[PDB]
Amino acid sequence: SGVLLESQTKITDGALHFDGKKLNHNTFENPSKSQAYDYFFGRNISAHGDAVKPYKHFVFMTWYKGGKEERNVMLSRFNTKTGVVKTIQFPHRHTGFRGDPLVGESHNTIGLAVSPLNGTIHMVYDMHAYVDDDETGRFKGRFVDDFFRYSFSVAGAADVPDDEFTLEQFVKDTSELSQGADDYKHLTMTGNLQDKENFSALTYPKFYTSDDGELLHYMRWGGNNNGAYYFNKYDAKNQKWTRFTPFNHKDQKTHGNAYNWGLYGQMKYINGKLRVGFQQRSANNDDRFKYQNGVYYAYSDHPDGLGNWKNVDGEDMTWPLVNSDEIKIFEPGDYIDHTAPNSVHIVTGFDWTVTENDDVHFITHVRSTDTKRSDYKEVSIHAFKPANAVDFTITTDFTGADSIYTSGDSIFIIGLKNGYPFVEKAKGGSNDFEVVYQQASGVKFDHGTIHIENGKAYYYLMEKGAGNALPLHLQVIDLGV
Ligand SMILES: [Ca+2]
Ligand SMILES: [Ca+2]
Repeated sequence: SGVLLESQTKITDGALHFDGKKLNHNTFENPSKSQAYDYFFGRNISAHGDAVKPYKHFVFMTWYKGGKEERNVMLSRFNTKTGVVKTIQFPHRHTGFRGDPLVGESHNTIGLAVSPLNGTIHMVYDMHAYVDDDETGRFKGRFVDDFFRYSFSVAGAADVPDDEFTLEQFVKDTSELSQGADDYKHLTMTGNLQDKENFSALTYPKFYTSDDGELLHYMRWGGNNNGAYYFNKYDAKNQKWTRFTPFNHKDQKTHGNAYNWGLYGQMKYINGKLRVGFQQRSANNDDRFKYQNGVYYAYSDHPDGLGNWKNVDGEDMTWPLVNSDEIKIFEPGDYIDHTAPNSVHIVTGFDWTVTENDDVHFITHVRSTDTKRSDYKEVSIHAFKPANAVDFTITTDFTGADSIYTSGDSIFIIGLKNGYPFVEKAKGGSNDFEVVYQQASGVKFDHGTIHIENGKAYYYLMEKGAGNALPLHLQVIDLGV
């Protein structure tokens, strides 16, 4: 298969991880003050999200400093030629669920990008739909002037010698809203506070690099059954970003739709175009879908995504989008025979990709909402349209996965099995997966996050262990393509 482990490097002994108990609506205001670190959603916050990016012979990695009492934003640069790892500790510390640092908040990843055009570094972090509000608000005024958190460096910072890779490469907030001399968090990416409302209430920072070396970024507004993707672009010449522009309208019921809907999926820049693939969550609570339904896909012929959107058949899409029917590919709910209200459960197991040969691939998963019914049904689905085919092949002869990747002529499933990375590989446009790599010895891992580039998988991993300060490792896996 050609798949092999090319390197494994320890990046730190102590990154943040939530080792306490899971809280809920009833218990989150009384978190543990002892050594263990309670959390509200999941345990993962380091080596999680868009936190690993190669750049020339470097790999940059973000993480939160471990120890429940530490939690600083960290940036590490790994020189793959010399083996040196140099780390910058930022003043901002994870602020936790709704701003209480005693409750870990796994949405609040540290997204990362490096511009190949001027060597600037960009980080957006510790965000979950925050806004300006006051003591009576959901956030109790804890994010005033600080609801969007962006740090960035001067030009060329990515390439400085190790001795010079320091917090001094990054630009302080010196605006009228600066919180002090250690404030490295900018409220907008445009450099203009007049835009701050355009940066309000966002979650999930994710960066891409265009084929021309331009950085793209998108985030999600809202969530649940009323959400939207917003994207913007980096102007390297002026060292600032554009305002966010929507893929779809929020509040769709006020823009001409029968219902509001949310989006569960990803925008991705693939094959030289901004594209999107998702399952919707309609606000309709009377149809058969308790949560998500459908598979949806579109791509833009505009270099920055500003219009000229099309569905998989090349038909023009209303933009910003209002009615998801325009770009629907198929209905995974059709693969289970329940029809009563809320009887069909679709949440986990969705992802999509497009290969360099233009094969289109979706994976998803569907089960009965009622796990106790005697006619319980559960299926994983692989839908793919080979490069030259007219229609999608849709099959349940598939074991399911949380992600799908592509490089060269192949698609990949990459994850952990019993704590060890594995790789499954298939030809693009096919369902012929085979396990081609499986680590079998060494320290085991709790979780990780993957970036594909250069025909390699950069697998940024947290080692298994007790406590809330655990080691991080970078594995570089050659995918044999
Ligand atoms: Ca600030
Ligand atoms: Ca529904």
